[PDB]
Amino acid sequence: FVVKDIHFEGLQRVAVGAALLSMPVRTGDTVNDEDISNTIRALFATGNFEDVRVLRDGDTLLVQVKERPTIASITFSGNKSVKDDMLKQNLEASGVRVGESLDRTTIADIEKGLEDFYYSVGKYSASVKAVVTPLPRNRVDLKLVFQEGVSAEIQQINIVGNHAFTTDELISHFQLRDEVPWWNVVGDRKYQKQKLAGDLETLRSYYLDRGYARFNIDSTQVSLTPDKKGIYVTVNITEGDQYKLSGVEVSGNLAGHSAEIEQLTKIEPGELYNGTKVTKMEDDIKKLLGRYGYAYPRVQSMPEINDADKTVKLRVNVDAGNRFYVRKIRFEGNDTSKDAVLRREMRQMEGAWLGSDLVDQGKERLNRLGFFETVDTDTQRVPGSPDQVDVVYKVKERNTGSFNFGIGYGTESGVSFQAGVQQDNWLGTGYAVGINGTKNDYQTYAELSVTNPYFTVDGVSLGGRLFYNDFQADDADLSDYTNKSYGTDVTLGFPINEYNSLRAGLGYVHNSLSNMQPQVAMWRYLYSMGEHPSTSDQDNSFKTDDFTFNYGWTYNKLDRGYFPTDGSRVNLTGKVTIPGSDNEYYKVTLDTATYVPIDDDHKWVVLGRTRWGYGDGLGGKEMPFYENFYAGGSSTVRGFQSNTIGPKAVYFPHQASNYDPDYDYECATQDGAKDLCKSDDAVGGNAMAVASLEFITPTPFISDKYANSVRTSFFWDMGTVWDTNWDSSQYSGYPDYSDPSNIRMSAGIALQWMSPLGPLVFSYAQPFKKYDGDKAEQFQFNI
Amino acid sequence: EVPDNPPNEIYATAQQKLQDGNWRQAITQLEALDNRYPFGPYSQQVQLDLIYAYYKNADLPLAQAAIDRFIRLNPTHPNIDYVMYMRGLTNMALDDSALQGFFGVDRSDRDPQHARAAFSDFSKLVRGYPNSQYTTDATKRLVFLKDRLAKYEYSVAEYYTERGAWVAVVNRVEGMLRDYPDTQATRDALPLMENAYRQMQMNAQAEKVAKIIAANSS
Amino acid sequence: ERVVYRPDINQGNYLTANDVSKIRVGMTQQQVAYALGTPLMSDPFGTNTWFYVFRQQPGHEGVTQQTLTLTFNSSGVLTNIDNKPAL
Amino acid sequence: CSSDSRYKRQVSGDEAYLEAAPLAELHAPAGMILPVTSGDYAIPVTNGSGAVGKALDIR
Amino acid sequence: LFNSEEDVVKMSPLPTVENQFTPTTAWSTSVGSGIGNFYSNLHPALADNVVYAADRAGLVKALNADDGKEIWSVSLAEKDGWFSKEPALLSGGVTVSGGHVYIGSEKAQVYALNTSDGTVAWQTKVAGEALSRPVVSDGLVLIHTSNGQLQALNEADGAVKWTVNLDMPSLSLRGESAPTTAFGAAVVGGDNGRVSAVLMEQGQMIWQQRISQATGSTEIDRLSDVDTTPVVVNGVVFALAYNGNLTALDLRSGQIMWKRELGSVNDFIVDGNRIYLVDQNDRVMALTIDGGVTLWTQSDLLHRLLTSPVLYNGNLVVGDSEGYLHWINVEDGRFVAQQKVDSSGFQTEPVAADGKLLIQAKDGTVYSITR
Repeated sequence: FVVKDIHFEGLQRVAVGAALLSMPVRTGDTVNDEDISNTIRALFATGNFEDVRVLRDGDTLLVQVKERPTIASITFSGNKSVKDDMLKQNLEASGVRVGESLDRTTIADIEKGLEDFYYSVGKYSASVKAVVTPLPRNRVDLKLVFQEGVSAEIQQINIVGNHAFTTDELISHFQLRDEVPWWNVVGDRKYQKQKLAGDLETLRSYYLDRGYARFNIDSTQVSLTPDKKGIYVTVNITEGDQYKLSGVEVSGNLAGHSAEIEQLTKIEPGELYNGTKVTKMEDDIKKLLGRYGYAYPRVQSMPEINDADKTVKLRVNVDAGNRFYVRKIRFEGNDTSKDAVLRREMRQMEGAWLGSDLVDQGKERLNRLGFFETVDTDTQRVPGSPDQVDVVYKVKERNTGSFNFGIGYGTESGVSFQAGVQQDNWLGTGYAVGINGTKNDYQTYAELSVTNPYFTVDGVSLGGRLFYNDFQADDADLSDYTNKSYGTDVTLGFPINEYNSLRAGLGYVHNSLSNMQPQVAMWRYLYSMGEHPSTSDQDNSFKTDDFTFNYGWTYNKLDRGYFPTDGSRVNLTGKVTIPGSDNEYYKVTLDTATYVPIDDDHKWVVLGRTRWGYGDGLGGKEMPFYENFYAGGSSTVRGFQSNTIGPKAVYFPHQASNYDPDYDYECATQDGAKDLCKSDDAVGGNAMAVASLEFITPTPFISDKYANSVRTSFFWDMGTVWDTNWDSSQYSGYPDYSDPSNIRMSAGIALQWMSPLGPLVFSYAQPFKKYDGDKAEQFQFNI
Repeated sequence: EVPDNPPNEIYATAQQKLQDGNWRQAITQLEALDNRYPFGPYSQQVQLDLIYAYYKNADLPLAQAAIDRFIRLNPTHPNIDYVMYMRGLTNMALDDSALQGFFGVDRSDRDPQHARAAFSDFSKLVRGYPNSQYTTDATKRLVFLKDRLAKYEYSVAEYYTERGAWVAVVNRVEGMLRDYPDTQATRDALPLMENAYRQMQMNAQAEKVAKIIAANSS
Repeated sequence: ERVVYRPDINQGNYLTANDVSKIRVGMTQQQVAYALGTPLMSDPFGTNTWFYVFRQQPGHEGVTQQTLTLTFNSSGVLTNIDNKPAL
Repeated sequence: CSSDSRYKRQVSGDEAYLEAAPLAELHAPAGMILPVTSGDYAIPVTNGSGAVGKALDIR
Repeated sequence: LFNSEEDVVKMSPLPTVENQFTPTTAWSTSVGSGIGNFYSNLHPALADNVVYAADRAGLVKALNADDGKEIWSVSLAEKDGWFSKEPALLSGGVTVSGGHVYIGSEKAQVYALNTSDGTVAWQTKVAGEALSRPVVSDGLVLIHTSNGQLQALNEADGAVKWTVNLDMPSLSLRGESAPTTAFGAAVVGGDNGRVSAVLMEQGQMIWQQRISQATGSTEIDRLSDVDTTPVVVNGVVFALAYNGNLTALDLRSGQIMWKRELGSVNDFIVDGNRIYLVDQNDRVMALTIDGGVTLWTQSDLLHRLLTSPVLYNGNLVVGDSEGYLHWINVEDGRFVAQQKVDSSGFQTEPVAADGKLLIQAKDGTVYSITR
């Protein structure tokens, strides 16, 4: 038989000739009867074929191929805890996908491997069902059906072969925690065998640091308990009969740094053996050779553990590289920002040896940038001389720009609005700008604030800030409050150390006032100014041009500038006036933000954020009352309303405010509530002491791809603001804030939502105890 | 959209939503063209239409995958002259993009990451298709591509001159030297290495560069 | 400059006193490269000339330098161990 | 609806690589000519014809 | 939590309740945290007219098997060590052989408790804790421990006759092998779905016989706990693999007389030719000794928490951890009696000894049961 025409029935995805080339007999080949049977099976090697019916019409082949080509979908059901993509990964493991050579032969092999995946989760009690369901003309859906009964969880740990160390402390070392009580509720549960291997070394290192240098685990027997959850485990170990680290005989290619190496091998010969201490001490040498240029710090040891005196003797074999490994460096991930601003955010120089710290310290400054997503690097040994290691600084950069809200009259009550936004290095050019301002009937505020943080290459921070507050509090655009204020702030950044940094500047504020309120803290300041207008009216004006002198200093050994987790940065700042200022005073402050890891894996970190401030007159004067200290609302004692926490002044007996309006803005005025009415708003003190203690809380229910830059945190919020210049005779029948004990109280949670134009901090705080004159909005939305 | 239909009905709506400007639909057409029929007769032209639907909808890595797809679907195709140019034209556009261009802010000292990728593909075009209609285009891209890498590498030799790692000056300048002779920025880097030499007391080696400056005065 | 604090500028790829002793006039580039490696700067258009220069700046004071140039012949056989100090 | 500012929103792009120009090439004297080109900085300069820049067709 | 964590599969609590011979308890003598909900092969026996009972974290009792009132009690809650007042922790059963109560404990340790008082007539630590109950026999304390070791200690002082390895597990493939003695050989099951015979003289392998599937590429469930123990009809060994595959096989050679590689069985008894058994779904069948000829079957027990079944009061008796006892028609499969005498329920082997039918429940402990 020799075929004149092969009949190729049933072809969708594979070609006709791709079938024909898969045929061992082509149209015109010498055809054998087993080759027809080989035409059956070698067509089945396409994998897209259900049936291949190679018949011949005498010799004329008719090959009725029935097909299982492209699987036109894959569907899932019953996998509540299990991602379908992980199951799709098992399909990717079993070589099947949407649009693939369908194989109904591997259905149970999928479901076994699904269960063997459901094994490797830490279950087995689960149903698995791949259902092959057809799709157009030969295509298919793979429907996946799951009835997940129960996982496996830490139940029991049997340790036999231990001779000293109590398994209760060992489970306390391990992550085999299996107790969350009902009235003593603590911790969590739920076994995984990948934790188990680390839990084996959590035993082992714990024996290694004790002296057990003959410690081995004999065997381990984890119970296949007849319940499809039960994980009991018998481990057999050989305790290790504690040894003494009793001498270091470090040698090798010590590169002439042997004495410095001997400082890293300053040991006690004879104390209980600690190979973990031995382990890190090698890495000190690897840092030491890393310090001295040697990026090949081959430092291996031999703990000659002497079992006759039950001791250890420490051979350490050392090899260094060469010094000048830092040949050049590369910088990557600055497709929108400047390269050289990152390069000047670095400490190791090319044309030098390896300073092992300086790449990291430069990366630490780049970690202290906070305009990044990732701080990492790639440190490529370029092959050649042992002075060729180039360093790709692979880094990723983060979001830019963030508007600040608080705007609104409905956009219907006149032309009145609020702005405010940041520029965030100005697109990575090198100019962080933050600008706000608001023009209403009640104000016209202007502000800009820009830095050239690298005005010179050291980090001279050319921080230019301006303002123009035409604050025009409206009763007739007069008679409530007038103050047009304007001026600048040019303040400069100073290198002090490489984590220490000074600030100093000067200030222009020309306030220009009219129709001034009767409340005493103004007037006690007004009389401290020596200016004594009439307080029964708001007829009173003030023109001042205070020329002050700014100063400050910053510490910097906290991690990040956008998502920190460990360390602190001290923010000392203050102001004082000059001979020539229109008021002689000062104002000093300090603000703290410590990051102390509760969990040192940083799923729980203490965030102690406190605020201090003090300012008074330099003598014969006072600090201005607008420089008094406030809290509440969005502050670190929140759940309040803004400027509600602090001292509370009283209007002097008052009349028309140059016509206080008919029963509006009552200020002991003629139009309602005359003759020593009181101001229950936080007029502020000359002393500030406010704080927030926040605690990093993990979010498990969120896709942690973006919840990793979401920081949810709990707090209590408490604080006191008061005036040391406060009177107890004109606030005798009023809130006295001469006392420091004016302590507010609040508590709650904040939610920093990571949005693509900056994170969004929204917080519900609840004022537990609120002192004199506090006013509250418990639900505050912030940036 | 557009399920297992006539492929030309998928293809007409593909060419229509291309000409509609519904590239996001035309992508979804040309996908559903090849989601059902990746064996269509214009399935390579689908990839030429996909990148056309990708690039006009600004989908450079989706174009770049379709560029890779056009290679993996047809590595012998003559319309790689589009696609290898498009491989550059993705990577020319994939490299840098910001709104600071109206202010004249240069992004040639930004990272030339896909510019280095477009340095390959535009050159792989004018190697692989040295005759194509895209070839006269891509060569002139490579003219600025080495010159974008000039002001990239010029920006750091200045920094090392500001740093004072004078070995790191001459490394960037010799890298500016040993790649592009055609840049004035290297001839402006010409005193810098020479100054770095003069700071390293290689005044004589700098005077070697000073006659190069004398030769590169014109 | 009325500022006494300056963050210190450093630069290696130099020779120590031990490094100059490893080589002498006659040794090839390789012989020097077996002794010293290859420097991070050589003579690009001239002969084999191996530039190993120290540089360091202290705070408010004058910058230190130890340039040690290894001028070979074209064969690389060492011809000149050109040490150059600061200033 | 936009004065000097291009209504019906869009995103910024680039074609200036063709729109650019080369600069001055080296002319270094004898003994002072290091080799000054590596890799595809040697441009495979081929001008088999066809349109350039925005004039170039797109299939 | 209450309306959120929900995802379960099938189970039957108690279908087919009967009381045709109305079952009772012969006495009730609840001991404490006895067998426990915890899975362990400590389980009672009945001998000497004494309910030698136990708590697995506390008191090891002895109770007069007339009323279960106390003969003695001691506590093997070990009071000191590196763990310092650890509980009783018993891995092997209450093997009361002679004047000792041999119990493999979860200290990998085997206490022989003197039956007169409960003093440890000897103790000896073994390689691994007792995966199977101590088959104290022929001077040997033959134990399949957790590591697949057959140890043999002296049953008079714990003098170790040997310790040989059995068919290994992969993680801990809890194939209760319970090393019997037949034809002068220490005949013993497996963990990998195998079975063997080793010598009763020194643990010298007569033959090792792989039967059927285990964990790894032909994997079986975490529920698989299958007692691979030989029930040797001396020429023909009847034993299980770890996936519960029934097998008639030789004792001299282990050559398979026949095997049910169709059985996936948990509990099994060979009652002449009436192989009564409990499958993975707690489903009951009566097979023959030629193969798998179903003499009768039962799904009245189906998806239960069954014990081993026992012929007592003319019926197949079996408890469950649901606290139900089940007198099964040995003619066919039906409940002839059902007794819920506990709710903590049963996983012990019911001890049809001293004329009684002794069970220790989990924590609603020791009951003697009759009809």
